[PDB]
Amino acid sequence: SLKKGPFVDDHLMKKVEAQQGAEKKKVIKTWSRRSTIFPSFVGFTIAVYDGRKHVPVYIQEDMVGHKLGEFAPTRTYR
Amino acid sequence: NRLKEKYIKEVTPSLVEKFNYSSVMQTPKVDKIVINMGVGDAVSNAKNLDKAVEELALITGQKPLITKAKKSIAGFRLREGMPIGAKVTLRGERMYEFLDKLVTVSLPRVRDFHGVSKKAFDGRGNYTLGIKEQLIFPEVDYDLVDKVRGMDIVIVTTANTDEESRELLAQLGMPFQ
Amino acid sequence: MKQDIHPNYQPVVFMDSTTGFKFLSGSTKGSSETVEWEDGNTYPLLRVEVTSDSHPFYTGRQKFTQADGRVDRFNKKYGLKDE
Amino acid sequence: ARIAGVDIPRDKRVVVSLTYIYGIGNTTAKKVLANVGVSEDVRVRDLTNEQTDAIRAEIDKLKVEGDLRREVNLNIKRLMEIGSYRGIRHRRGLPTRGQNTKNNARTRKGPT
RNA sequence: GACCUGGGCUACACACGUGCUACAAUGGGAAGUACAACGAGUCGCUAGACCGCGAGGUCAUGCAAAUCUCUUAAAGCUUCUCUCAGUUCGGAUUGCAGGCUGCAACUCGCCUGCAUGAAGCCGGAAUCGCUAGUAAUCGCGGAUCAGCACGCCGCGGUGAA
Repeated sequence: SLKKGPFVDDHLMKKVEAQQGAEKKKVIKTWSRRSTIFPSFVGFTIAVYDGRKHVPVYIQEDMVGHKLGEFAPTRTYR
Repeated sequence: NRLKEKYIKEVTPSLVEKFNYSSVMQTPKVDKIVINMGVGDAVSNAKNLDKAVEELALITGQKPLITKAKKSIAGFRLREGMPIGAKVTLRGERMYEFLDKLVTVSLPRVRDFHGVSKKAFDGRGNYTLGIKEQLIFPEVDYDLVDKVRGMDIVIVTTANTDEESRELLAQLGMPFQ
Repeated sequence: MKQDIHPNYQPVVFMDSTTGFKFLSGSTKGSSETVEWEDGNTYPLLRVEVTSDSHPFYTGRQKFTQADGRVDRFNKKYGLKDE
Repeated sequence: ARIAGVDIPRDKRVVVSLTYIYGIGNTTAKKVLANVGVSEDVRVRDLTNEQTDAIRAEIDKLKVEGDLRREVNLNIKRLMEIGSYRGIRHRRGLPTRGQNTKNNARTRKGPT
């Protein structure tokens, strides 16, 4: 319930932008907690940070609604 | 059907163009399609082939066989005479209608969309282009299929070298990457 | 064809959700709607969602306002808020 | 068999017997009985063929299906097969807001 | 020793202690209809009005207090209802849609609506509290607090063997 639209920080935007007409980069080091996904963020490759490790994951177009917090499982049950 | 018409119209004189054949008999045709549900788990419980044959009977226009063993392997618990897999050959015009289904429907319904891998060489005109899933065909029932195994396809031509088979499959759809 | 022990087949004409290719054969069946003379006089009901042109391996890059349900499920509610 | 889907039984009145299918809570039932102009009728279902066909066609205006079960399955199939972290714990039945369970498995599996 | 970001104390193959809700007919569901006490209030409680299925949204009037609000209390009373079932009992679990404070509800807040509906028909051995406004049942207020209570502290209704 975030009735006034999505929420993505502006200190997430500042790594690269010129990968819009070219083949994208591989390094996206971040914190990857607060920001959700809205369709301008499709098909990148982000090192999602889980408190210890910026774990790399790339994007499908239907991995689209939830935040960057599904893909930082901080439990380590193995 | 479509694909004999393409051979008669466009495929053969373009072959005589791109390789300078001195006679029409030199042109390479297509012969077989071999399909192999390699189960390997009917030895554990025999009701695994009992639905592989059910799926192949829908996919093809035939029934498959049941393959023998010819060996006796200790690791997979094998002896002679063991039901393992199931061939389906294809000849005639059901070659071309099944290839029409392959070009149109099937090959664009797979995740990680790339079409056809370009390295299946074998030097001598045979592109074994396997299938990972089973849900690809239109005749697949979610209310019947459980396991997520896959198929085999052995395209067999009479072409000598793989430069020829690439041009044939380029003139027969086949979305290479 | 060896007798009685081969499965069912009828040369079913295709359709599509978009533009309707009508050329081919099939094996499975249904309730016949357009028995068509220009093709096999059979079922139409193989009505696949895929043209093999809709995928961007043949036609080109056409997905920006691609507007398909689950696509719009995010991109209409805040998608009106997007654009 | 019976009139829509399967098994609309008698011996109970209309808002009671219609609850028995996968897709009717109670608000759907009262709204569908309001869309025709009918009543409880009575404590045994003794409707007429006009009334049964009307309430048969009005349910068809909804998602009331046996594929509504398949609709739930494709919902959770969308859920569990992206990554998915919610699929790992979806099969272990803990909610997406968390419930922090070390003895609340007896709801689903009964680990005792 | 110190500063900051992100995570964790909220895990779960298990065993024990403490509480809440049921296993329905002295009951559930719908309608109409009365009576308390304590305390709190300035960036705090909201009168009225309009709209919404609702969580609520907007304009706004009183209030630094026997005056304005929290706030018209629930069990209560009268009619219908269901007719003994795993049930119009039960209400966990799960998809979808939301509302609110927070810069931000994935890890990890509360609440609403739709769809779902599991165990559970009074619980062995054993063991606990209580001698009358008590036990048993039912609501209400406060502390800490942006937000969050089945816990704690306090009050009042019906009223036993």
